[PDB]
Amino acid sequence: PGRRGSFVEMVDNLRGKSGQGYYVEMTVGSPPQTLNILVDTGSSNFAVGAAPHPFLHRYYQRQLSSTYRDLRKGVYVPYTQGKWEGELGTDLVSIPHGPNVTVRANIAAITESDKFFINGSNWEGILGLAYAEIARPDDSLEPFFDSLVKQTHVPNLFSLQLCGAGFPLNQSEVLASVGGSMIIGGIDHSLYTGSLWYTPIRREWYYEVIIVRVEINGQDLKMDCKEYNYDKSIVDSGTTNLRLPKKVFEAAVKSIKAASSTEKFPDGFWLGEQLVCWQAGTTPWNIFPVISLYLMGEVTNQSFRITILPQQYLRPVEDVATSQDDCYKFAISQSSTGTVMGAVIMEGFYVVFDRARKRIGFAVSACHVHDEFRTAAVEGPFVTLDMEDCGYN
Ligand SMILES: CCCCNC(=O)[C@@H]1C[C@H]1[C@]12COC[C@H]1CSC(N)=N2
Repeated sequence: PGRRGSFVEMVDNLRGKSGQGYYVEMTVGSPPQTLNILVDTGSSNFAVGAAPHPFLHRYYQRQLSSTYRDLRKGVYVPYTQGKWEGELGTDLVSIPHGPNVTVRANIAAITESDKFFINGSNWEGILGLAYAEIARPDDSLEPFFDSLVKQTHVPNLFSLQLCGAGFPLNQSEVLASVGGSMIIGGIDHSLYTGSLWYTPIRREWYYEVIIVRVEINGQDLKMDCKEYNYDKSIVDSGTTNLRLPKKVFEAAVKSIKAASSTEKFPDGFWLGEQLVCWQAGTTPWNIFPVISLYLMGEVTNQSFRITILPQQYLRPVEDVATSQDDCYKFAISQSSTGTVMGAVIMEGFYVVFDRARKRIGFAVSACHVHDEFRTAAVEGPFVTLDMEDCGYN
């Protein structure tokens, strides 16, 4: 049967890019205040700018909302690279290009921040879509999606199609361009090709999954599979890169260098710091390998694989000079906090966060960037033993 798209109201409701994030329009308060909000599957707080900042064009004004409720509690949120503090409260929240519902949700009103708001990102707050376990200050602060499901008939599922352009966009071009879809409460069949394959959510905190095998151009990286999930593996729309645990990063980079060895790249490129450029149109995609991550399947002793191209893991960037060159950064980098399947990975795939069934679905995205010779893939099944042993305790 031909694929029908059943959620037209929500298709094309995202804007942005992998480097700065993908965001959805939301409203907060009465009367509604419109804000652009980062879609973040790697955290669990709804947190919005609530005071002037050089990089905010607008912010939540609690004093103008008749429905604002003060929870009389502060929150201090330090990250590795950035921090903010704010004040907890609740208010009525809607998503204009979303389900036609309004819910009362927790909001962290951000009053001070450092290196959080990004100059030119276009978003004024973040929607943490992960579970209560990792909410701040503690798990009693109900996340947005939990509130939405509890207060409405919206099914306990959302799905994300993040659409990378495959070339740079400036702030203006991001504003004018569609960057993908967040389908709240369903799966839109127009957004993917081939089959959806599902991996279990190992535990409801992050969206944690288990990787059971890694290949570079079909060659097994051949590490003990626990290494791939040390100390966890998560799916995170709020991280740019594919991040890999240090030892896995070292082994993968060695293999990717060997596969691409017909051209020598400087250390700064492999470290994700320095851009590389080619004359317009001549990017040598074919010298770079595909990367396959095998995920635990839902059936005992079965796995499936997702395969990405260099069109996913090479992130388009503007030249530091003035040129018509096509330039990129290497968007795989090291982690000391486990594997992070970030935006550049998610751009390959339609990703179904099936909370109801405690599983994450992957299918090839209808908007993934590719060439005439190769496409991203989602394929299975494979016979794979002892997959639970790949999980780190
Ligand atoms: C692709 C977007 C790039 C910029 N990302 C952010 O600003 C993320 C909103 C933060 C946080 C909020 O908790 C930690 C912090 C870093 S990792 C994460 N998933 N979320």
